[PDB]
Formats: sequence, structure tokens, C-alpha cells
Amino acid sequence: EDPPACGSIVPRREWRALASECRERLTRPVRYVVVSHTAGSHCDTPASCAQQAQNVQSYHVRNLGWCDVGYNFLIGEDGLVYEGRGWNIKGAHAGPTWNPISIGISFMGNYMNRVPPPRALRAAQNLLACGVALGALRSNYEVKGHRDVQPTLSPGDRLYEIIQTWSHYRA
Amino acid sequence: EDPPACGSIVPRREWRALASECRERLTRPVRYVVVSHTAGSHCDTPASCAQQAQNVQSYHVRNLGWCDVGYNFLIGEDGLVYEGRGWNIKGAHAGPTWNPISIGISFMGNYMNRVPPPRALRAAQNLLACGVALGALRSNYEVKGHRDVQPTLSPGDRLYEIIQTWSHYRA
Amino acid sequence: EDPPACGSIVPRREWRALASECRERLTRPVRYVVVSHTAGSHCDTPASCAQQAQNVQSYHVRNLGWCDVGYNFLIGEDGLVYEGRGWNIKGAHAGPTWNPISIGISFMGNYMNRVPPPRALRAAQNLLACGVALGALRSNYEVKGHRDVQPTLSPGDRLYEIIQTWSHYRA
Amino acid sequence: EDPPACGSIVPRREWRALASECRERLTRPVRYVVVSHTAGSHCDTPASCAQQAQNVQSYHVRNLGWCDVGYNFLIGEDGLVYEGRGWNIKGAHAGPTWNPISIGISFMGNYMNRVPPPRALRAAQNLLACGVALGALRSNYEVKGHRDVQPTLSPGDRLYEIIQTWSHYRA
Repeated sequence: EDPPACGSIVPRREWRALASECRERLTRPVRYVVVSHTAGSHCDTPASCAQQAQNVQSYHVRNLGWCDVGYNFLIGEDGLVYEGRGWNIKGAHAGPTWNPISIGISFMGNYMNRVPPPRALRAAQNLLACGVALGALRSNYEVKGHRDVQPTLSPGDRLYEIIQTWSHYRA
Repeated sequence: EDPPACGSIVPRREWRALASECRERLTRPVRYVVVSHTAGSHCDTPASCAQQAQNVQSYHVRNLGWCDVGYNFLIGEDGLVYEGRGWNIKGAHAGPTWNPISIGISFMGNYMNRVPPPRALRAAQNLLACGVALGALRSNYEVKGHRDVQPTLSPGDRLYEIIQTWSHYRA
Repeated sequence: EDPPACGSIVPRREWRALASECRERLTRPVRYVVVSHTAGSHCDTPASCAQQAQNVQSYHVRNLGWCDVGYNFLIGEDGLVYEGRGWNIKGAHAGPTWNPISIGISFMGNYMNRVPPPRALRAAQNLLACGVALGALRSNYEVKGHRDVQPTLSPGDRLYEIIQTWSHYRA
Repeated sequence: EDPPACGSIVPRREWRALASECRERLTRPVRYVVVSHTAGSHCDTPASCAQQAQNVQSYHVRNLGWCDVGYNFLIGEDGLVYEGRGWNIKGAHAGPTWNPISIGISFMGNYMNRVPPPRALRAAQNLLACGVALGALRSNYEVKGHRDVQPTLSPGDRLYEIIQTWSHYRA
């Protein structure tokens, strides 16, 4: 009889993310998962990645004047998952069509020529299994690369090639 | 009451564009211009640029399922402007907030590591001067970088650096 | 491309429709769906709705001289969808600009001061998922009120506020 | 906040269903579909079929002491499906052997000297496909008429003959 079931996530306060002001919700169970990259520098330790998660949030809130960081979750090369808007709140990662109906996860860095480590890949796959275990994602949920839905190079050639092999990938 | 022959623009039919299916209209005069880059391969001849304009449209319409190539106009390293959605049709290039109140022009190429040639810059500035002349754009229009309104590397470092200097650029 | 069936619809013969004389075809798949109201009497029983379908068709065919009832599908308060011109044939519901590129569905009755019952709205929405299932409609299809593309009160003040909330609604 | 389910299934609340106390769960995908008739009164309008679902469920709950109406779904001659125990709750329609494996759907009325209108039949065919689309009904499913699985006159004479002409029906 195991109820909680799923995953390990670095909470917002742990990375000192500003309080969010997004109130728009998704509808669980969510059908779609969109994978992106940050396109920025990558990080490999908890200390650097929480820094970065704060940098990312800063750009979206400071500059773009957003209600909170665009992604629902972020993926560090430290192999931890940073919580973004989370499972329940509509993100700003894929535009008007995909945002209202998906969870956006972004790997922190640039995978045009570089692969994320095995630990970052396990961190994201285990996070999805957790989303299913919680009923936040549909059991038969579909993974899209960002470039599948927006014109962009994101999530980078190397990461796009990996996510394509995934059990739930459907272009 | 003066209309001049400001357009030196390659018409859709001439670059062999697929017919647009877009119907939403911009209202003139448009206050904002948003400068992006295709983050793609550059083209330096009217022939290859005609083909590059085709490919960009082929991405947006065929893969992404969109009514047309996202941008209102496209700029070539050949020094010519390629007609996209044109002046009167809402483009799909910088999100729901900006798409309805702007014109989007994208330079065909990736400018993180190159500057576009002087001619493409001339094409772009001339294009914009034409829009004011025609009343498509406000006389005091504002230019934004794609990264100023949406999280992306576009228009690319070198090119972004250039537009920041422009007379009509606005923080 | 897919054998499986999708949705329930009262066929032409069942509601005693006059034979059609329309031949112009829509090009699959269709981008747009336009939602209208008859502004005519309403009905709540399979018997009374088949009669009303007949009356509207009759008005269109005999008074207006059209090749068939103008709408692709009609929706009755009995919660059934009534086949009109169907998915393949160009309707006459939204004018020359919109007719060739849309599916028009019309709720039978006047919705300025009334809402269609939840069963009507389900039926309408179910019909559209089937259009997509069938490849009749684009997966990224967009829904518009009749008033958004033509000057009319149709689809009625109250129903128009309702369709505004549909996942696929784009003014 | 999301689009409705396939089938245009009238929801339990819409027909003023007493709350369910049933807890046992069917394991999908589900192989058998069993078709019955209620041998109760019949109805041909949404107003009359709501009331008739209420009456059947009332008989099962109040008199027989069951957790919910026995059938997973009810089909009215108004052409709508009525949610009963649904796709996920084990029913009580065909006894102990059948209830755990099958999904039970019942036509509301006596079909010994009568046959359900084509709409009542479309509704039921519609329902089962939607159930496949949902993963509740396994794609290669078999239909049985109540007798095949239990000794009774249901699903009525004429209704039993049509059931046999379905592709999915098994001897």
C-alpha cells in the first residue's frame, strides 16, 4: 500500500524562486509533454543548478514580465529536477496551442552538439513516470520535442535525437 | 494622400510560396516591429533564397500545421525581402501578446556567430521605411529583438547587437 | 487512412432530407469550423428536431435556391447531430470567403437569450473530435462564431459566449 | 476546463442519479460487452429517458440494495447513452462470471415485440468504439446478448436478432 509513490524534486524555495503569480491551471490527466532546452549554459552541481534555475526565472519574470518561469519543470545536469510552475499550472513554453494542454520540461543548457548526462536523462524519465503515478499525466501521454510544435532548434539536435527513442514519443 | 513604389519585395508567387490559409488581420498603423532569425541556413542568391523561403514555409505549414510561414517578411543575405504574411495579416512569430500588435521580420540564417551582410541590413531598414511610407507602420514605430519578448536566442547575438543600435529600437 | 468509425449522426434519410444537388468539394483536411445558429424555432425531441432540420433545409432550398441545406451539420437540443452537407461538401453558411475553407455547424433555434443544453454542446464538440479522427478536420482546427467572420448576431449572444471557452476557439 | 468525452454520454448528475457507493473496479482493457434490455418501460425523449434512468437506478438501489444501477451504461430510444457504473466500475448485469470481465450496456425497454430505433443502435455502436478509443474496451472485443451468458429473455427477441448481425457479436 504505497500512496506517495514518486520521484525527487528540488522545490521552488530550495532554489529561492520568486513567488509565482500564475494562476491559470492545466487539466489533469495531461496528455502532452513538450521537451525543450534552455539554450543557455549547463550546470553540473546542485549549487550551480539552483543558481541557473534562478537565472532562467529571472529572464522570464524580470525581463519578459511573466507571472513566473515559463516551464513546469527544469532539468539540471546535477541530475535533479527543479520545480517550475509544476503539474497544475499552465506554463509558457510552447505557445497558445500547446501550453494549455501540456507540461513543459526544459533541460538546462544547450544540446545542439552536446548530450545531457545519463543522470539528467534518468531524472526527466523518472519525473514523467512520477507524473503518471500521480495522475497528473495520462498513462498514454505523448512526448513532443519543442521543435515539433514551435519553429525552433530547441531541444537541440542531440537531445532531440534522444527523446525521439522514448517509449512515449509521438511526432 | 501619397502612395510610393517603396516595395522592392519578392512576391509570394515568385518565391513559389504555397497559398496561405491565414485570415486574421493586423490593424494599421502597426506600432511594433519584432526582429527574429530563422536560426537556419543562410542563402546568398535570389535563387537559393527563393528556395530557403520555400523551406521555412515548408517547416511552418507541413510540420507545424500552420496557415502560413509565421513571419510577415523575411530577409535574405542576397539583399532581397521575401513577402510572407505581408503587412495586413497577423503573423505567428512572437507569441499571443505581440503577434497581434506587431510586424515580424526574420533574417534567413543563424546569427549567433555571424553578422548578416550590409545588404540584408539595408533591405531590412528599407523595408521598414517602406511600411511607414505606406502607412502600414506608425512613423514612430518600435523595434524589439525576438529575445526581448520571448525566451529564445533569436535574433542571434551579433544581429541582436546590431538592432540594439537602431534609431527605432526600444528597450 | 483510418477504418474505425467516429460519432453518432442522424443521416439525411432519417430526417427526410430532399436529395442534395451540391457538388463542390471542400479540400481535406479543413482548418476552420464556423458555429452559427438558425435563429429559428428550437426542438427537443428526435421527432421535433428532424422536422426542424427539414424546415430549414426547405427554406434554404426552396426560398434561397441553394443546392442543399446550407450547413454542413445541424445540432438539436435533443442532443443529436443532424447531417447536412456533411464533411466533404462546401456549405453555404459563412459567405464566399469562408464557405470554401470551413465546416459550418448550426445549433437549431435562437440563442440571444438562451443557452443550448449541455447535451447539444457535447454533441457539437463530439462531432468535431470525429472530424479530426476522420481527417476531415485538421488536428489544429480552429473554431469561430458566425459573427467573427460575418456581420450577424449569429451564433447568438449566449451561445457565442459559450464557444469562446472551447479549447479550439480563436477569435 | 477540458473538451467532453466521446459518445455524448449523458453524465450521471445530468439524469439526477443518486450517488454511487460502488467501489470494485474493472481491469482494462475489457474484453466482453454484454447487451441487455431492461424489460422496463421505454422512452423517446431526453426528459423521459433521464427519468427512466432514475427509475431503473432507484429500483436497483432502494430495492435490491445495490451500490449503483447495475449496468455500466444505459441506451435510450431518444438516441443517447446514459452513464451508469461507467467504464471503470464493475457492474452487476450478467452475474458473477460475466460482471468481472464484461462491460454491460442495457437498452431501456422491452424488446420482445419491438426493436430499438436506429439512433438507439448508433448510440450503442458509437459507445463501444469510444470505449476502445479510451482503452477501456480492448480493440478486438466480443459482444454477447444477455442470454448467451445467462438464462433470460433479455435482450428481447428483435433486439437479440440485430445484436447478432453486429461484426463484433460472437456465438
